[PDB]
Amino acid sequence: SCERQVDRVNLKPCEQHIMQRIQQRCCDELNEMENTQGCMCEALQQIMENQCDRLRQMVQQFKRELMSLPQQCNFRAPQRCDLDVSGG
Amino acid sequence: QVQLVQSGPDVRKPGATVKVSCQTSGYRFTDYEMNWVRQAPGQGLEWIGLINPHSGDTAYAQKFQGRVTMTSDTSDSTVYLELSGLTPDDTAVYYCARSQGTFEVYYFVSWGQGSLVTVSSASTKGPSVFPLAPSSKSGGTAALGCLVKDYFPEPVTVSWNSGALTSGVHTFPAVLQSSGLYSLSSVVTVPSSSLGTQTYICNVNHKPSNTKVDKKVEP
Amino acid sequence: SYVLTQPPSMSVAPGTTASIPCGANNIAKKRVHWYRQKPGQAPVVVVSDDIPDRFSGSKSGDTATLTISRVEAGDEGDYYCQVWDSKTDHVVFGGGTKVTVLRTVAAPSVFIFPPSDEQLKSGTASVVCLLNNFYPREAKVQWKVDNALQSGNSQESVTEQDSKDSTYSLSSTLTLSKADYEKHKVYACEVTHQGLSSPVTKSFNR
Repeated sequence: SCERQVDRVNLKPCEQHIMQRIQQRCCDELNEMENTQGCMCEALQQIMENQCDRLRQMVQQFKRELMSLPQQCNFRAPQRCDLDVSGG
Repeated sequence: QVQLVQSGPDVRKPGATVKVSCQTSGYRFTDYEMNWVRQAPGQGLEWIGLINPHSGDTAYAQKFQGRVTMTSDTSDSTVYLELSGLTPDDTAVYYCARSQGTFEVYYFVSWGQGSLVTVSSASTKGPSVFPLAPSSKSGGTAALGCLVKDYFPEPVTVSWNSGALTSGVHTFPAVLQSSGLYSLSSVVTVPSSSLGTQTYICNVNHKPSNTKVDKKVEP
Repeated sequence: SYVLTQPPSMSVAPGTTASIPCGANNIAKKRVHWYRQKPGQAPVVVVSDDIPDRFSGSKSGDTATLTISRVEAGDEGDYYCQVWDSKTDHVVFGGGTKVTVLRTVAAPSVFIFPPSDEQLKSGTASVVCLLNNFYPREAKVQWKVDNALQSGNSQESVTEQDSKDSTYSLSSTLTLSKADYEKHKVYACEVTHQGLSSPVTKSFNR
């Protein structure tokens, strides 16, 4: 499942990209496993959950770069994905 | 040119299973998710479910869970809808829509032509075409038309002169007769000098029962 | 069960601005897209959430409104608002909103068609009366054979507003057998409309 394989992959190199643009290590970890443009919504959601959860004008900048993360890793961005959960 | 082509109208008995196809071309298949939307003859749009050709994941509506199955074939770039246990309320035109969006944005940009599946236990009956001859002359313009009567089920297409005559055409909605058979009339207004023009043809088409009739109208 | 509520119908004067509400709980947080569906055709998107046109979307607060600047005759049809729910991974469509463009009164162009001789060979005979371009939609058709009013043997259907003329058309068919049609050879159809001072009747004797 998407939530089963999201634990195996170490997304920490991808979380390191915050403020770097505001390397290939993130895409190297992103390929595994069975991420044929699937479960990328869970992976992208996990990055938002780990760093700067919820909505500061800098998480918004981080949101734009996260959406472009699949493009630089030779992947298509998720079609159905909700990065922000207000919870109220 | 994103093109979505669907199957023709289908007539299935109540409690049976219907399969609707949606051919896709002009865009990269398995790159955009596709959705199915049904519309009752007089009601609004109703969303059925979702399919992702790249992954095979299917997202269905809560109402349709357990009765709908969606399959995708990347060899011919097609998306199929399969509704099991047909009830009389299921008679509707079924649309396939291509979805263009990323993350929160999700909308349909290339709707399909639609497939009018009719769930009924009755037998399909072909139409009969009777010309409506015009008169010579108030008497503004010169109206004429065709009359298709005693046909079932609903889907019937009427065109004039193989699409050459599209101005002033009025294909009235079908009305239910006492016998239980649909019947509609299509009319067109043309200039009184009908001698100069060549001919006017009914060009009716009833896909069920394979009834294709081309009838001319003359005084 | 995310419900999107839309007005059942709307009438807008030509040349004015139209506003079609779409109300859900906290719809501003969601993405709202509007589709326009002409009768007998697949719906077409008019505005989407990422050249200027008359159609635009605001999406402020609990309700999202679609604005059509300078309403013209071609803007008639059904408009649908749709969003993608995240809490249930569901695509939901709003109710149909039939938009009708207001028009001046137009007198019907009455036409009467005798039964075809090909149909006369069969057992049934059909007499059709056509009203070409009239506004408003409200119109009553009375079928008279010889001089007695016929009831229960005629049914009528009315088309939607024309894209160009913003007008309606009505056709009333008179179904009779071949022993009724041969008798009472004076066939007349009389109609009354708000654009006509007196009822207009047309007839054929054959």
